[PDB]
Amino acid sequence: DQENERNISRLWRAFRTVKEMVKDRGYFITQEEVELPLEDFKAKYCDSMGRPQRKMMSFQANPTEESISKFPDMGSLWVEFCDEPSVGVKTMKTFVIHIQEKNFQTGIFVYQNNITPSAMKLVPSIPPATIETFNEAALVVNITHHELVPKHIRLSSDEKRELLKRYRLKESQLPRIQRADPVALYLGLKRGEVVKIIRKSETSGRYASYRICM
Amino acid sequence: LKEKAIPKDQRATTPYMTKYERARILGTRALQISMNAPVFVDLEGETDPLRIAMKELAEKKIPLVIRRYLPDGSFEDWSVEELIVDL
Repeated sequence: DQENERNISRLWRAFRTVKEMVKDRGYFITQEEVELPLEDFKAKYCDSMGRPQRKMMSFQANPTEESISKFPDMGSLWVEFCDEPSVGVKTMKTFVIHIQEKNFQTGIFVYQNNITPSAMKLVPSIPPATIETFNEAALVVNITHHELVPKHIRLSSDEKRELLKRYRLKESQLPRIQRADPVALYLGLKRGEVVKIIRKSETSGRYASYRICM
Repeated sequence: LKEKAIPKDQRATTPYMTKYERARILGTRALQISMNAPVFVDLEGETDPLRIAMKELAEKKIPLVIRRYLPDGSFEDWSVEELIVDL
């Protein structure tokens, strides 16, 4: 048993949150894909004896039929987990070119301990495609599930335009959300993107606020 | 600009008069009445400019209009005559 059993549990918990997040972004992920049991996880990604093989875990996801009517340009996403605790430029470049070749819109790199600054240079190097760096440890718990975390909804160019029109607003006037805000990161919010937040109220039943990204 | 004035059709502020609009109409009218302005209501023996103004408001014979400013600077004009006075 020892602590490899806990490390696997932790990884599996984090993998669920990646799948949850990817589905929540507007991608095609089944509930079954999320609700994958721990024994079924070890079955799929554990080598010669039972050690986690993160190289395999890496997966592509495509936008749901609904996501393309609201966001037509939103393309396919690539998610990559690394078996090395430290992610070097020699293993990072391999991923960067994969996004360039398969004409991917977005690419999420799930790293264990660190991504070297030499490797980090490569993140904005291949636009229009955007790259996300996520620490495995942060993903163990899906923060969006918390009691205090309300539902944040990404608004389309048209949806946002309408918001500003209907309240006679300048973007500056809208309440803000930092580009590094945990929920902003989860939804893969870019600058300017507006999020509609729906919270329950003790005054009205339900209240909707909006937060513009920074 | 005069894109500032919101038209009569498609107007959206309360069709009711605010506590402030009432206080300012009564004050304004009482001030005007007090400094010998023509009174549009028959004072049935009335003498306090506020009491005269209140009678004016009660008969909707106040010839003022409230210019309601929106945060962008636009506005809806509402007549004292047309505003509902629940209060």
